[PDB]
This record gives sequence, C-alpha cells and structure tokens, in this order.
Amino acid sequence: GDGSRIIFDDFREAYYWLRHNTPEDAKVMSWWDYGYQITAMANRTILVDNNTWNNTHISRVGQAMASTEE
Amino acid sequence: APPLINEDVKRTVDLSSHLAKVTAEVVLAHLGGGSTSRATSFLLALEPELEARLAHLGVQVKGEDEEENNLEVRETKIKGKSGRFFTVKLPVALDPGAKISVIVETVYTHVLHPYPTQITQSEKQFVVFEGNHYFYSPYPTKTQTMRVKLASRNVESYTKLGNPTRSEDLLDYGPFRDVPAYSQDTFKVHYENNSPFLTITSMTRVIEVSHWGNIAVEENVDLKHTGAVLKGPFSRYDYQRQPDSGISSIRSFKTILPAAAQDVYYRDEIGNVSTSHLLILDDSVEMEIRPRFPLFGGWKTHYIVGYNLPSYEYLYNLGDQYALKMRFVDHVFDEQVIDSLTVKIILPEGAKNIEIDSPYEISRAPDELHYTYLDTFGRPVIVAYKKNLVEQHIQDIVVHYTFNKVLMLQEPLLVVAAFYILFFTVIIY
Amino acid sequence: FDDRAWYPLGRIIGGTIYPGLMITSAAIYHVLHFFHITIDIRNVCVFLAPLFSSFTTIVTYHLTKELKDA
Amino acid sequence: MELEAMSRYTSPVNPAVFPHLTVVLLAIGMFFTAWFFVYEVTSTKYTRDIYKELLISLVASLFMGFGVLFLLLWVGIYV
Amino acid sequence: NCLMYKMCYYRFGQVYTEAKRPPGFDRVRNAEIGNKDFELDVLEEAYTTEHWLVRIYKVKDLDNRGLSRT
Repeated sequence: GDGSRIIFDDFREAYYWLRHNTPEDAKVMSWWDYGYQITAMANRTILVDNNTWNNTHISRVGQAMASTEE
Repeated sequence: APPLINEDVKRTVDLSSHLAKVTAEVVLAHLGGGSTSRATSFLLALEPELEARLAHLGVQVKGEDEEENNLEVRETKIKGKSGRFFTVKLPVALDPGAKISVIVETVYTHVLHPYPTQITQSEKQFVVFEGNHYFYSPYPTKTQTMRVKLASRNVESYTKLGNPTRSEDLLDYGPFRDVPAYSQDTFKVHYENNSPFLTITSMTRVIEVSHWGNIAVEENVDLKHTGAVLKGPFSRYDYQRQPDSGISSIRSFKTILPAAAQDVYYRDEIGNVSTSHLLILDDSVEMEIRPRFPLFGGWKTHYIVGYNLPSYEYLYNLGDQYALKMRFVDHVFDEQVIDSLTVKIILPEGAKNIEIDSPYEISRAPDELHYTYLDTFGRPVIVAYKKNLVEQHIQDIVVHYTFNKVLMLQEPLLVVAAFYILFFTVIIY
Repeated sequence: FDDRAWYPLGRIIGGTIYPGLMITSAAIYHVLHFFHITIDIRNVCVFLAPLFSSFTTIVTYHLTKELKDA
Repeated sequence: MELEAMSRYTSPVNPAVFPHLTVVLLAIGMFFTAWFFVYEVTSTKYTRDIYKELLISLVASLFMGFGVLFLLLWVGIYV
Repeated sequence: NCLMYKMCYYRFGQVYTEAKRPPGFDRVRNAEIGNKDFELDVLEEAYTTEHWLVRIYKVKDLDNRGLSRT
C-alpha cells in the first residue's frame, strides 16, 4: 500500500531447501513444467520434464496425481 | 624445576551457550627456600579429554592494562608425559616466598553434546557436559572452589561430589583441599540449553587489494545448525501460529561489518537474498542476516557476503614500501565457531618481497598465482589455513610488500595495444 | 548422456539438441577467457541475446540495401 | 620500519573524478574514430597517406584506451 | 479426495486467508474449501514455504509392521 515492491522468492527457497537438506540420490516427482527448474536449481533427479518426448511417462505421472491416495 | 604450588584457585565454568568458557583465578606462589632459584616461568596443562577441543587459551596478570598485561605463552612438550602443555613467561621472576595472581581463560568447542540427539519441534533441547571438579595442573593445590553457570536453571541431573550447593542457574562446589597434582574427577551435568548452536563448517576469506584505492573482501560461509536433529515433520503452520514451536531453531543472526564497509552485498549460489536488513551505525555497519529458511538441527545453508573498503583505513606506506594491516577476521556473530578458515590475500601483480607478521600460528600454503582482468604476470596470492577458530581470534595482522610507481600506469599501456592493433589490422586489410 | 533426467530412462542430450547456441556461447567464453577477461559464463549467456540482436540490425541494413537503397 | 611511524597512500585520481574523465576521453576517442573511418572509406589508392592514418589511429587508441579504463573503474571493476 | 487436492489444502482449512473471509478462503477460487479436516497417511509434510507458495511432501516408507494404511 506504500508502493514498495513486495517480493516472493519462494521458488528459490524451496529449490535451495531441496538442494541442501535432502539425500543426493533422492527422486522428486513434479509436473513437467518445473523439471528444468528442479534439475537446474535443486540438482535432484526428476521423473518428467518439459520436452515431452515420452507422453506415456507424463501420463503415468498424471495418473498418480489424479488417482486416489490409496 | 623450582617447587611452585597453586596456593589458591577459584574456577568459573561458563556454559551459557554453545561454548564452554573456563576461568581460573590462581594465586601461584613459590614454596622454595632461598637456595632455590628465582622461577621465571610456570606450566599449564590440558586434560587429555579436552586438549583435542581447546580453541583458545589466554593468560593475563591481575591488573588493569589488559591490552598489555597479556603474558607470552608457548606450546611446549614435557619429556615422557602425555597431553599438551604450555610454558608461560612471567613479566618479573618469582622470588622464594613471593606470589603472583594470574588469570587463565580457555574456550573448548563441541564439548556440549545434545542428549537426546533428536527432538520434535515442540520438545526442548538438553545438552550433556563432562568436565572436571579439579584444576588439572602439574602442581598441588591448597584449596579450590568451582562455580558452574548454566544456560538455564532447569538442571536435569548433575554430579553431587562434595555436597554442591545449587541456587537459581548456578552450582557451587567445594572447597576442595590439599588436592594432588594431575588429579581428576569427571564432573558431569545434564541441563536444558536452547542457545543458538551454530557451526561454520567452512569459511573462505578472500582479501583482494588494489592500489586503485579499493580493497574488496568476500566471505564464503558454510553454516550448519549443529543442535539436536529435527525428528518428524516440519509444520509450517505450527511454526507460524505458536511462539513455542521450534524455540531451538535459528531464525536470524546479526553481523558486525567494518565501519567503512561500502556496497555490502549478500547473495547465494542461486542469486540474491533480499532478506538482509542493513543499518549504518557510526562505529559499525550492523547487518541482520536472515537465511532463506530457518535452520532446524542438522539443516545446512551456504551464502556469500562481500564488501568494499577504502584504502587509507588500512594501508600504510613508505614510498616503495607498502603494508596492509588487517583485523584478522570478520565478526559474523558473537561466540561464532568455525572449523576451517582459508584466508587468501591477493596483492597487486608485481608485489615483491612479500612478508607477513601473523599474530599467532597459522598454516601457510605455497603462494598461488591468480589471473584476472588485464593481468599478465598474475597477482601473487598469500594463502594460509587454520582451524577451530573463535571470536578471540579477531586479532591483528600486518603484511609487507614492495611495489613501484609505474606499474599502475602499465595497465593502461597494456590496454592500448589491443585497439591500436585493431586499427592496424584495418589499415593492412 | 544424462542420467539425472527422465529417470529411469535418461535422455540422450547431444543426440536430441540443436547445439549452435551453446557452441556460440562456449566460443565467446573461450575467446574472452583467452584475453583473461574472465567473465562468468552466466553473464555471457544472459547478454548473448542483445549482442546478436545488435548484429541483426546491420544484417537487416545490408539486406534492405540490396533490395532498395541505403 | 614499524606501523605507527609510517605514511599512507591513495590514488590521486579521487573518487569523484572518474565520471568526468570517462566521458571526456570516450567523446574524444569517438570523434577521432569517426574521423578515421570516414577518411578510410572515402579515400582511395591515389588519395590515402599512411602518416595521417597512423596519427589518427594512434590518437584514437590513446584516448579510447584510457577512457575505457576510467569507465571500468567508474563501474567499479577495479582492475 | 484425489491426491492433489489433499496435498494442496492440507491444514490450509484453518488459515485466516482474509479479514472479511472465513478461515480456509482460497484466494484463487474465491471459495471456502469443502473438506477442511483430514490426515495424510502416506505423505508427511517436509517443508511448506513461508507463503505456502511451494509445498514438498515426503512419501512415507512402507509400514514397518505389515499393517495396511487405512
């Protein structure tokens, strides 16, 4: 309300937390938009990625996100 | 050796934070008769459980000139006996039947171990200390007492030798009497300690000096919260809602930067960190640093702080002679604890006859050679290492080198050729 | 061959990329470093686009001059 | 030869000065550079003289080379 | 009851998102979420960023006793 720029860094905060506080062989599941960001900033293994060269794998991730928790 | 005794000792053990300061007022006195020599020195000894963990030891005579009453100490080995020893040179010899009162100050590191080693957010932090009831010394001690100051009054268990008194957050022992030399009795206490258990696992201190009136210093800091390891989930919701949540967690710390520090930047491997609040006091640039995320025990973080300084705050000169003074290291926080510091000083190239007056012992590696914008010969780098460092090591160092008038003007002359030859290439073409 | 992405399939990088941008950036990086203008490679990447978007103004000048007049 | 008895040094080019020099020297170098290229592109096998090209190019080099220096110091990439 | 809804709105149901709005108001749907109280059974909340912009969960290891998670 004073015209100061509020900034939210939460993407880099989360990726840095991944980078330092998780085992170096951990696998992070995510929707394919964020695969380049996780791979670049967090340096962790990912399942799916922006270049959708395997639609079957993206579907296998969407099925896990859409399906019931059991 | 002449027959000295410790005719009185009063020990203060300060356990109020992640470090264990120990103070002994000792009235060292001479037992000998006049056939004995005037004793010029005395010995101090470290207990083998702790000698591995001694960060600093200092001694000064009881007297107001604290900056001058510091005595000279040397690490020494006595034949055939285990443990580190130190020789202290007195300012005046001690005659038969004279006495003097000296104060010994020591700081041990890592000697407070979390127990339990793991806690949830809502649990508190307890630590175990294992020290000694007695002044471990080569000399017998007529009488001594101990006062133990705890981080908080909530003492969980302690060792009851001598029917110690307890009041608020202090324990009071003895008096013990006629205690033999090298005597030991393992004092153990287990108590709540919520102070910031921070450890700098590694810092790199890069000092870059130019005769263009600017010295640029950068401190790569690797920081670990060594407290009790977090067990279970981190509830952000409970961390926001309740003030009790994570009362051991480290939110922020405040760094006291050089009074002159201009253009202070705080950044990371992955970009800027927009969270630091900087305040310019007349004596110091206070900087509050908030990490990207709060550290719960065994969480890690990394950051880079650097800043520019004017030359004439720290350089001194005598024509062709130049010498940088430095206060030895940055005040990242009070009671800061560092495992491994690497200091690099990058002189101008063509700096010659490099000599350094280290305040105390520091491992020195062979000079590297460093190349940057418009460098050809390369800047000679002083490299040193030391480990297990504490706030009492923010001492002074001076470094002396030769340099010449013309060499700065060489830098533009070396630029000009690159454009002249472009023009000549056009001509020839 | 990159085994940090598309786990457990991995991705053949050099077989599935257009390398000209990277070769350009690496060439400029090595040229600058040869003169010891030790620029960080991130800066070379960030500022690569303005440079060629400046050269395209001259290429456009000549391309239009050959169609019409200066 | 011990600390408090000695002297101290700083660059005689003071903090405030570089913004002026950089502008002046770069303006001059741009003048002579434009002159150089206009002379080179206009003149011809019968109408060029080496000694003029050499003098113009040497002067433009001197001024540009020192202008860029003071520019990089003004930026604060202290050499 | 899908996985994604349960991951997004875990605990969120009790947050006073606004002063004029009831707890559990969603700034983007402009709706008070329907299923406010539940437990996650195969995920534990590893880190939620300061503004909850990014949430990361740890997929619980297989139950030590061979019990079923229901």
